[PDB]
Amino acid sequence: FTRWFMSTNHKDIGVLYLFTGGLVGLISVAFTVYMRMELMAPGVQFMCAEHLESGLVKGFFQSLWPSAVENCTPNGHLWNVMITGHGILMMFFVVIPALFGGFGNYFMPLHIGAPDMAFPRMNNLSYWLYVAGTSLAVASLFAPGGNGQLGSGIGWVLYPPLSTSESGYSTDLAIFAVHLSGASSILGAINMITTFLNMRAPGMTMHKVPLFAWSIFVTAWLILLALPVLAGAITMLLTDRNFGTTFFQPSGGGDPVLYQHILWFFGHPEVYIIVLPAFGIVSHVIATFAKKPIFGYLPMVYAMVAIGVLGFVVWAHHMYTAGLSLTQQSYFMMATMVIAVPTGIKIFSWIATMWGGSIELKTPMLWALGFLFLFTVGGVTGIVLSQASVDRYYHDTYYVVAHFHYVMSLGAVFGIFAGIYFWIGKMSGRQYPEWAGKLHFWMMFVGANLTFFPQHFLGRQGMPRRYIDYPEAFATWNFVSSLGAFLSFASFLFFLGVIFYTLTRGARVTANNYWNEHADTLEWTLTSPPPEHTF
Amino acid sequence: LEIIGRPQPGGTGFQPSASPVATQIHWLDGFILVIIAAITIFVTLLILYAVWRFHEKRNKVPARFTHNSPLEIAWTIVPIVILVAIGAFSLPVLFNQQEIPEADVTVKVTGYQWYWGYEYPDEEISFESYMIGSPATGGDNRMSPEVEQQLIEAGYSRDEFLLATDTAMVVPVNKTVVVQVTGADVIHSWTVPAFGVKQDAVPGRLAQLWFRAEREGIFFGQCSELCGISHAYMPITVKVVSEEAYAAWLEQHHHH
Ligand code: HEA
Ligand code: HEA
Ligand SMILES: CCCCCCCCCCO[C@@H]1O[C@H](CO)[C@@H](O[C@H]2O[C@H](CO)[C@@H](O)[C@H](O)[C@H]2O)[C@H](O)[C@H]1O
Ligand SMILES: CCCCCCCCCCO[C@@H]1O[C@H](CO)[C@@H](O[C@H]2O[C@H](CO)[C@@H](O)[C@H](O)[C@H]2O)[C@H](O)[C@H]1O
Ligand SMILES: CCCCCCCCCCO[C@@H]1O[C@H](CO)[C@@H](O[C@H]2O[C@H](CO)[C@@H](O)[C@H](O)[C@H]2O)[C@H](O)[C@H]1O
Ligand SMILES: CCCCCCCCCCO[C@@H]1O[C@H](CO)[C@@H](O[C@H]2O[C@H](CO)[C@@H](O)[C@H](O)[C@H]2O)[C@H](O)[C@H]1O
Ligand SMILES: CCCCCCCCCCCCC
Ligand SMILES: CCCCCCCCCCCCC
Ligand SMILES: CCCCCCCCCCCCC
Ligand SMILES: CCCCCCCCCCCCC
Ligand SMILES: [C-]#N
Ligand SMILES: [Ca+2]
Ligand SMILES: [Cu+]
Ligand SMILES: [Cu+]
Ligand SMILES: [Cu+]
Ligand SMILES: [Mg+2]
Repeated sequence: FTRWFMSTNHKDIGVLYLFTGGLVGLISVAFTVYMRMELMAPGVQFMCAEHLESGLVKGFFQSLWPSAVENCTPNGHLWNVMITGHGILMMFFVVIPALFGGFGNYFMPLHIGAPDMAFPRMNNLSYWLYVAGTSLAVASLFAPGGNGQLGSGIGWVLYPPLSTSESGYSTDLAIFAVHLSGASSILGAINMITTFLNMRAPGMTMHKVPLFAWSIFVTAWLILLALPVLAGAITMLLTDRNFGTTFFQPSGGGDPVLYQHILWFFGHPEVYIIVLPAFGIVSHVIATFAKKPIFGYLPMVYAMVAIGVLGFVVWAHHMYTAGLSLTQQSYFMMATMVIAVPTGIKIFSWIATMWGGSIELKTPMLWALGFLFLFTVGGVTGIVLSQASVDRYYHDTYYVVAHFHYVMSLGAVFGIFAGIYFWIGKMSGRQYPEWAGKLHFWMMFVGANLTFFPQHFLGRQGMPRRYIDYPEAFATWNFVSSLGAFLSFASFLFFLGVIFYTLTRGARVTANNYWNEHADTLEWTLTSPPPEHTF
Repeated sequence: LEIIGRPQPGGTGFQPSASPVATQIHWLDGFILVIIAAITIFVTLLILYAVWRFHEKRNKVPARFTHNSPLEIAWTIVPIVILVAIGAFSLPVLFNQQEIPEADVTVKVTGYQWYWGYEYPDEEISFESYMIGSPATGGDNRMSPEVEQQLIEAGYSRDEFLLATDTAMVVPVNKTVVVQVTGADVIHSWTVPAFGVKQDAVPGRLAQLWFRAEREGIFFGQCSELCGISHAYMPITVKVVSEEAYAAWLEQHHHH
């Protein structure tokens, strides 16, 4: 069972990515629980400087039990390290590896009738680069870092001069981690594009390719343009830190705002890279359980292409308060409102797909419907934020945090769960228990809404991002948000129990297609699991 | 002075407006809010209706349509109309916000790790502003009896902890204040929610914002760009006073 990691088959690589993404996901979710423990009440109770005088293990366990304020010297560095860790793990080492590396590798070749990826050995390498990057990200947490402590307290986007002046080498390890992630993603994208263009089945014209395979294809192009740009941005940070350059240091004639343009030029594409495969999954799931073909197949493809292209010309709406001129702010505002149209429209197409159908409310369909609701709630607050005059107030507040957790974080997560319940029988030969799938859905759906909806109120009341502690007036909604996070975490632990149950003693799958005739793509014509060598 | 620019317990709305710019933000947001609440309720009711009406027990044979040109035209144009309308109200407000008028009062603000420095170039006044309870005032960024005592002595209460600073930026009511913002070491961000202003304090750059306060009182902001260990601990206090009280404060700083 170590011939798992040396496998070159797309299905085995898909499975490794999914399991690895889930495990890193658990670590990063655990960070958010600790984060929400500290945010549950005003005053610092958990992240005490006193815990540093113990061991790494002894310090760990002491930090999980609350202290009186009088016994807790606030340690802002720990807060900053945790949230940076949370953001970096999620954005580089969790959701893209699960969606693109996992479901992408497993299902795209199956959907287009390809026997495997163009470069199977390169696919295996992409996985190991992901793992090495993850290891470096995690190592950075325990490496000499800022303020004479361990880890980098610099935010997931690494703004200089803060990132360039952080002491120790924790930050250099983090930069190396991101280089390795980017390399993994680029190798993946090269494979996906070559396979999609060269290795389709005879008869499989481009207008006959399933939407999920299209979503992976568009995503792959975004990676090839965006990730090299990120690689430049962070190498420039690495040279400012270690090799005497002054790209972002005013004393040498640099401009920190330059880094922001380069970072966000990657950074916007990044969020569409995250959500595009979830779009693919939602389309397949809704068509299956509505028993009805996808409404407007070609508009769906074209919307994804348009979003992919326009996603490269909106980056500076992440910079409205950074010192952009009135003209720049106005342009990026216009461009942002434009990309909103084909994005928000997809919600109407998914509703139209349901309309007039014969709806079965099985677990995967529940995740997909939850997705529609959450993506709408997140999308509309994006609309608010696009207006630069109003972003003046909301920027760097919890209102932004609420926006992206709804639209992106939960969007990607609901897509992941939709895929897992949809496909676990096909991948494993074992079926999940239906009542547990539904219980998971409802705990998660209630918990996620309790977590993030009150953050809108926090933002409107002016609560800033990246704060270990907050004025007493923010107490009520922080408390509610934290209870929601604890409920969500309970749902995720239940989920892991469900997966364990399913894989060890779940009902044997006997059918090639255990759903219905309207799951009409090629994986449903294969066995469950499919043969080692398909097509 | 009345404490006006602050969060309130269990609050769900904006902080009170004390400038014409803040007022425009409240109105524009309220306008967009109506629209987005409509969109959200609409989409939610559609999903819920569709699931009730077309459940497999109620609709046993599914339809097969994948097109509806009139509907697809309607649902494309309507979003476009909504956004053009928002932009029509929104762009003038942005222009008002970002076009820097002639200053009655000029303050240059510099962000440091972890405090703000204020300079009044016309008045040759400069000073630094630390959180009450920061190491500068003898604390370590937490509440304590000593910290509560200092808050009280400065004209505040225990409830203003994390917001109140040892010195305030003082300005006259109904006057155009132009603030020039830069950073000394890393990027910080200077803001006052009640004024509807925020501007990153970037090392090597000087950026400008303006406000005109429409009532007297005390208004707080908090550093809005992560800048290291005490990011959570370097707030902003602005006191808006009468022209005469402002003059009196100016004279208190004059060295003979
Ligand atoms: C899934 C990824 C994703 C998506 C799809 C979106 C969607 C949108 N986002 Fe978001 N956003 C993020 C992920 C995403 N966002 C992240 C991660 C950040 C912050 C990162 C960080 O700082 O750490 C961010 C931050 C962010 C900012 C910067 C805020 C700040 O830091 O101050 C802005 C400003 O313009 C913005 C705007 C928008 C808009 C207008 C949309 C629109 O495209 C949404 C489209 C609208 C809907 C889906 C609503 C439903 C609409 C309909 C049903 C019909 C259509 C009708 C109309 C358009 C009127 N977002
Ligand atoms: C996809 C991305 C993603 C996801 C899933 C999450 C998930 C969560 N986030 Fe995260 N968040 C970010 C991306 C994400 N976050 C980013 C980029 C930032 C900014 C960091 C910075 O400031 O620099 C941030 C910041 C951030 C903050 C603000 C920190 C601050 O400003 O100080 C908070 C506050 O509560 C928060 C909370 C949570 C919680 C409670 C969860 C979850 O606990 C919600 C509940 C969800 C689950 C329990 C499901 C988890 C499932 C998976 C992750 C899938 C695993 C994979 C498989 C199963 C195959 N996050
Ligand atoms: C299934 C997933 C579950 C995840 C784990 C969730 C566990 C969270 C329990 C935290 O325990 C509480 O922490 C508060 C601190 O936030 C304490 O507040 C009290 O005590 C503090 C001192 O420790 C004071 O400063 C506070 O004001 C006062 O309200 C309170 O007593 C204590 O019970
Ligand atoms: C830290 C994580 C938090 C965990 C919290 C979760 C609590 C779990 C509740 C367990 O109770 C279960 O309820 C199911 C639902 O009633 C029962 O299924 C029963 O009922 C179903 C009908 O609803 C049938 O489909 C099943 O076959 C039948 O076993 C099941 O036996 C029973 O054990
Ligand atoms: C922190 C981790 C929390 C733990 C999470 C564990 C979740 C997974 C539990 C699965 O529960 C099983 O569901 C089956 C399917 O519903 C039940 O089969 C029951 O129902 C079948 C279908 O009717 C019958 O054929 C079976 O004999 C009958 O036992 C079975 O009893 C029940 O135990
Ligand atoms: C912005 C809001 C978004 C919400 C989306 C949900 C609304 C979806 C409504 C779909 O409307 C249906 O479209 C069909 C196709 O256009 C029509 O079928 C008509 O046309 C078919 C041919 O395509 C024929 O088979 C039928 O007999 C004939 O009734 C049908 O009448 C009409 O009710
Ligand atoms: C007097 C102490 C109050 C008890 C609070 C219990 C804290 C429980 C924290 C455990 C969380 C582990 C993840
Ligand atoms: C936005 C989430 C929508 C989910 C709707 C669920 C309807 C209730 C299901 C009742 C159980 C009958 C199968
Ligand atoms: C097939 C059995 C249906 C199981 C549905 C479970 C509903 C549980 C809702 C609980 C809400 C969690 C907060
Ligand atoms: C559709 C999601 C919008 C989230 C914003 C909620 C704000 C409601 C509070 C308004 C209170 C103003 C007095
Ligand atoms: C979103 N950007
Ligand atoms: Ca706390
Ligand atoms: Cu963006
Ligand atoms: Cu700061
Ligand atoms: Cu700061
Ligand atoms: Mg900022």
